[PDB]
Amino acid sequence: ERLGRLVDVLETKEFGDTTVERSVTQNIDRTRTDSPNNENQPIYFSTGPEAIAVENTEEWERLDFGIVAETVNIRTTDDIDIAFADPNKNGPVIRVREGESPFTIGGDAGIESAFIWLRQAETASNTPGIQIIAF
Amino acid sequence: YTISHTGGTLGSSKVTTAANQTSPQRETAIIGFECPRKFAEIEYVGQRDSTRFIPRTTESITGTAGDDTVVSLTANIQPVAGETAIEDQDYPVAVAYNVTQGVQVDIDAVDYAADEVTLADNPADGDTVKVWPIMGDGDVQFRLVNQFGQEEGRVYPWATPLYRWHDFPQLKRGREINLHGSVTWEENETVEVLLDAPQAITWEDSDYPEGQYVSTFEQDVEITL
Amino acid sequence: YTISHTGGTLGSSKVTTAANQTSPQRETAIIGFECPRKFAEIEYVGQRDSTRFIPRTTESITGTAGDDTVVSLTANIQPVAGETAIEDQDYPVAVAYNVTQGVQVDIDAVDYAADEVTLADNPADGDTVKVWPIMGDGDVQFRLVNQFGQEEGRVYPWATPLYRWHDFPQLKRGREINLHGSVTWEENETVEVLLDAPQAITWEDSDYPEGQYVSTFEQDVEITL
Amino acid sequence: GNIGNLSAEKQISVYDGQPFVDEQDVPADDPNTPALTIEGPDGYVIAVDAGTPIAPEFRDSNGNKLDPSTRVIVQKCDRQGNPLGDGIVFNDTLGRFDYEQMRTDPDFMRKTAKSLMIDEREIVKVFVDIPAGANGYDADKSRLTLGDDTSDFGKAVEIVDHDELSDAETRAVKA
Amino acid sequence: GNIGNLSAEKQISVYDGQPFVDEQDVPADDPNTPALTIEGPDGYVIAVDAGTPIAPEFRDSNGNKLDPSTRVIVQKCDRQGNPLGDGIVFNDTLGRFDYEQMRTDPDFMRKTAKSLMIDEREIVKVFVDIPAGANGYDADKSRLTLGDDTSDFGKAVEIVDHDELSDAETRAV
Repeated sequence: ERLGRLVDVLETKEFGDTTVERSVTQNIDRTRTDSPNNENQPIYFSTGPEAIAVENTEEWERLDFGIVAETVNIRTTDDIDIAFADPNKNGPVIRVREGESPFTIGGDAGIESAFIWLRQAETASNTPGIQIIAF
Repeated sequence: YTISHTGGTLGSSKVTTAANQTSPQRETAIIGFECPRKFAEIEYVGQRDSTRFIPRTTESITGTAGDDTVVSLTANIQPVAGETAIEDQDYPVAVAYNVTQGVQVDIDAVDYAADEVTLADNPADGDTVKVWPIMGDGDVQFRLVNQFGQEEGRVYPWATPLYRWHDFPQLKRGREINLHGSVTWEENETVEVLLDAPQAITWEDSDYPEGQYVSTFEQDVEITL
Repeated sequence: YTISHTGGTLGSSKVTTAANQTSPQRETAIIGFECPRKFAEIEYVGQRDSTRFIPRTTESITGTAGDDTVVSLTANIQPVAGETAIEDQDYPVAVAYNVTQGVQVDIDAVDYAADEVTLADNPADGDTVKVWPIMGDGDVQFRLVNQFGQEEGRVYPWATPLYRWHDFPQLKRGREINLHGSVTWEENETVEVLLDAPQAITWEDSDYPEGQYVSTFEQDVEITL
Repeated sequence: GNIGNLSAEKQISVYDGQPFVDEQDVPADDPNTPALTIEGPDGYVIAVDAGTPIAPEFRDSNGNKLDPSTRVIVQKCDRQGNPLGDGIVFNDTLGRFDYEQMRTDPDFMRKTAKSLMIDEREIVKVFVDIPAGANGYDADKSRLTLGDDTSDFGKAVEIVDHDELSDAETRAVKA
Repeated sequence: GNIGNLSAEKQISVYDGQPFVDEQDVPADDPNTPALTIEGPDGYVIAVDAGTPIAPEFRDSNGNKLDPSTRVIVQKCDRQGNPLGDGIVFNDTLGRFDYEQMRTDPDFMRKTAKSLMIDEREIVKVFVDIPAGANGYDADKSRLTLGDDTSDFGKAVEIVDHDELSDAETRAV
């Protein structure tokens, strides 16, 4: 009966860094503070320094990270519509406009997110912006 | 996890394109169904998924004394759903318009062998009248163009009689027009409906009274989301 | 032991009753079917035994020069099993009578949009006409009433709209109305049919040409002996 | 003096004038605006099996029909008023439609594809994609019909009060 | 962006513009001429079963329906242009056909009574037994439809290519 507890053991469950054949060398290397080995560094997504020259208005445009994200930050000029998981599916949407920028979401609240979809919200000039991530 | 949609004259977008053909009988394009990024794929299967086509051409004449009959219309007229009465059709068959007066002419009677008609009104001299009858015979087929402006292939390239799209009660169950073959779009790619038959075809001619669109192509299809 | 009978406008005996409603809108008790000493019990079953109900009302006008058209008749003039031409219908939407002439009248033209009609003979200045169009909108249902003059309950109480009876070919099987619920009379007891509408029902108008009963209510039922 | 006992799955049809519905006149070519807006009845539940007819009596102000090229769409919504893209049941035209027997002949009953089940506060909308030349939508003079309960044909529409863990699973409509 | 492939059993219907039958205008007492000379397609074989509709849209040079007393027959033939006696599927009249609904409604559709198969040089012939009074025949204003590839009602025609063992057993008539 204790084999249930064995399979329930937590080394194989909720480990923060997902373990796939982690050499102890690599585990050691990821926590150094001397020089940038290939696991020294984090990973994230951005687009800067320059903003985007979006011109769509109707059909949603995608953006894709290499991760699951946990917090997002946006810096915009005027006006856009934003979402996660649209539109073929019955997904939601958010509208964002100036005076609300810089936008931000994700506490350590529990977002899991990979894909973002963008659309020029009407009621503005051709006025898109900039999209930033942290895990 | 699919559903049944219609792809039509305008439909799901305005990437869609309508255009004409040539008078040299030369099998050209007519309509471009380009798929958008909203969707993922589109599935058309003839023998399962119905289709409809009201094609309709243009001719032009001058009025004068005795011009009550519209002459040989250069188009194979049929009885709409077998019945010939203008009123009992599921939809009309030809309509004409006197432009100088700016007036419809609803019709008295029809000639189905000679493909002619005769009306209520005798327009005047130096006066312009235009007619839009349903196109009759012809041969069409579906083509598939990639996003690269270049063909992959066709979809059961057996021509269909152009007149069949009038033949049955288009709406009634069991009597719906279909075709053969099957096909699967991709995201930005395009299907293109192609045509050849002895005369031009028209759309969007402003002086037509019944609707902004003289003629249409509709197709019930299946969609992934 | 059981049989099948019909309850009707006159039924198995003249203990039946019929009366009209008000001009403001309220459920009034239109028609009452009371049971005799001849029988022992009665039953009526929705979804098994059908029911027919032809309502019609009364309006009237005085004549003058140019009064070919009759105005909106304070009701929505529906079709008749979805049909438009009076000749083609299971019954008229509209009947007319010139009482000064003392004759029946027939109809020229109709306009369901503006709920108006237009007649053959322009009647004279001071001429008198009565008209019987169908009842417009309203709701209708049943009620039980005991020997004590007291209610006992309604029957599948979803009050049915009026127009639905006019919208079907009530004779045609499948399209025949079947209401719902069940009921069982007793000897000295009554059932009632009730109605709310913006117009006044009529029966037994002497000046009506087609028969002595402009409107009817009939029902297939089941009897013991 | 009995009246008898009933069931839960009442069988109906649906139209414009019922008091859980909103008509709304429409301009030329604004598809986003909703012509007809069903909301749930606040406590019951609606169910529409598939293979289910429609009889839209759509016309103009001047009594005539609209353009045959028009597109009627019936679409499921959120509990607020937004569309959903998915969960559409119908997208077809009016030139294929005929009004004088659209609720009589099943062979004239043009029908649905998907089933559908609506809860307490949910919304369904109708949308009308039109050209610019048309004369719009006069909802006083146009109407709609959907199902029938007196016949045995098409398929009537189901309505119920609440039956328990069937409801617990029906509430899994949530995204 | 695939199209999807097919079966050999191409489910279709027939008509006149398909240039593997030739239409021929006829007199009013020419029973033996094929109005339709249905040559084998030179590359395919055709198959039909009992229960197959016919749409005999035979009209005159003014669009009038021909005489209902006319009889219509369709039969398998040799390769040299000569029938076979056996191989009959249909023998009836035009009066059993209601042109505004002959190809629309079920009960106004008459159907076959046998099997049928046709090779690449075989011939089928439709024959039209007219009395003299009629105005013969015209094809330019007329057509036909055998089978129905559009409805739940009726059936369709199976045109096929060469499929080895099946084709061997087929040529083994």
